[PDB]
Amino acid sequence: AGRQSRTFLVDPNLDLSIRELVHRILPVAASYSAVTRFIEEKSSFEYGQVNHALAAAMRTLVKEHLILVSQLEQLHRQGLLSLQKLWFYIQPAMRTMDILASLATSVDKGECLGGSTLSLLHDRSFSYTGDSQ
Amino acid sequence: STLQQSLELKRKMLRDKQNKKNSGQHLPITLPLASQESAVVEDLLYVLVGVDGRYVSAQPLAGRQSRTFLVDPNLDLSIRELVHRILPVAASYSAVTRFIEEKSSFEYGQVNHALAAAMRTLVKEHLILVSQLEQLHRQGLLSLQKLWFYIQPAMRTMDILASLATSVDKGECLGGSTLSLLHDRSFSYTGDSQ
Amino acid sequence: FSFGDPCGDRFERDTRVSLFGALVHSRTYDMDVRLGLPPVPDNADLSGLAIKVPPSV
Amino acid sequence: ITEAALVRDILYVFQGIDGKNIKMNNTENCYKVEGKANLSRSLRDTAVRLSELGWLHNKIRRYTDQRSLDRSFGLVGQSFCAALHQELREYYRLLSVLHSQLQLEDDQGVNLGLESSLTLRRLLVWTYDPKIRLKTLAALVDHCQGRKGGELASAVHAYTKTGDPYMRSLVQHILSLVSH
Repeated sequence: AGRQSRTFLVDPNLDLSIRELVHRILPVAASYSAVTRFIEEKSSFEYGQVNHALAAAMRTLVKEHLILVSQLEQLHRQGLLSLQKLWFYIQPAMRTMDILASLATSVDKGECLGGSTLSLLHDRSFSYTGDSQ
Repeated sequence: STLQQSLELKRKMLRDKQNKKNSGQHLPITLPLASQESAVVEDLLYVLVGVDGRYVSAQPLAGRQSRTFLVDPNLDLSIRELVHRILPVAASYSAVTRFIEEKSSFEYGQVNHALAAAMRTLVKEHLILVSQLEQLHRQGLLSLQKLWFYIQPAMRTMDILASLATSVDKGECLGGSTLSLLHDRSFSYTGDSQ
Repeated sequence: FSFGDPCGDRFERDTRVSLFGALVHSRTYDMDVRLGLPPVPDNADLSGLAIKVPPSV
Repeated sequence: ITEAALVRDILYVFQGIDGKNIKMNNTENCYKVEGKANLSRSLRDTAVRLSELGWLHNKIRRYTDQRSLDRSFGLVGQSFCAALHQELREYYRLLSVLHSQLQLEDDQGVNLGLESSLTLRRLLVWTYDPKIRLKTLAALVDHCQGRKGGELASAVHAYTKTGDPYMRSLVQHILSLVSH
């Protein structure tokens, strides 16, 4: 509904602990979906070279995310993936995707373009002064 | 509990050491015999962790004393006496663990904290041993006589540790007084290589 | 997006192999290790249980 | 109540989730075992010991959520929150490793009375040092509560003098990260 994060319906008959873990992980998937939507929309030639390049970088990171997800899928297919192992492995990935999505949402709210977009990027880079990654 | 005395020792050591430490580092801020044996094993594995068992329950600790236990009167007199002989080790372990966990705080200073930490590490090793004995019981490999034999050295170690803990607690030894007490205890253990 | 490998800092390395200090007497880099404790020594029924002194090295 | 069910509940509590038989008592800010008679008093105490870890986890997560939203914490405050989150990530990795070990124990199905078997007592032993670590971290959070900037730096400098060598190393690493 609108420029909101994607919401999910979970089967109510799931274990409460399982349901809570799902609700804890789902924020990462919502951020991923929002980031992918932003990347796919702002990837139009109409977005100018700066926004296009930003979208391309986001696409590269999404590809890396997909690779990771495929390896986790393999582990599950290998039966080597536990729910806690998945949560642990995605927690840093979840945070990375959430940071990227927050930046995307801030750029979108500011409709930053060209030099204003570059200024916003600089300010965001200062905003991550405490987060080396 | 020894934990409360050790935490108080930590606070005292922090104040005295801050005045002593010109170094500007602030401290951080009807039962079958086999079934009776199984129940006593369960209680001891709980007692080894300081938890009351179903048939053997701990009495409240009066002062800096070893923890006392209430045992079901319907236990075998020989079994009850063996339990009371072994329970001193678990009581010493519980008191030592409380003291170790409290006085390992930075407020007790690195010397008292390290002493408590070493006690905690040895208590951890004791807990590992107790868990292995619990596994043997679950494996059926733990007999009452084997348990008594295996705990006899453990009983002596826990008794020595409890005597040291009680001496430190009675003396409120801190820093150089604690180091003096440690030296005197090391001379006191001239006959005990361990 | 990963918990960075604790190859650099000795404290981080020990934290990883100790699982943030959870491990007492073991260190491991393998995530698939089955955690075991040391077996009960054979002389425990003969000699009692001695307090294991950590080696000075 | 099966021991495996208690293990599951404890793993949920480590994630801050109420188990089937162990639920968080908000009045005690700890997971409480449901009053069903068949829980051993020893088992209850072990559950309480694990819920102390869950209480610390929940406190840490509350702190992280409280400070991640505060832009006013400044760069130093953000760095402190980042250090706390990094330590929380390490803790969650450790918890995941423990969970994977529990899953391995569930998958093997055998109550092997070997000294290597993951018992609730053995689990408590393996998490005792982690429990002490988490207790230290929670005490540090409490002492640094409400401090920012130079007050946070002063709290960090005070924390470097800890007597516990593991705590001392951890606090030194945290001090270096916050000072960066």
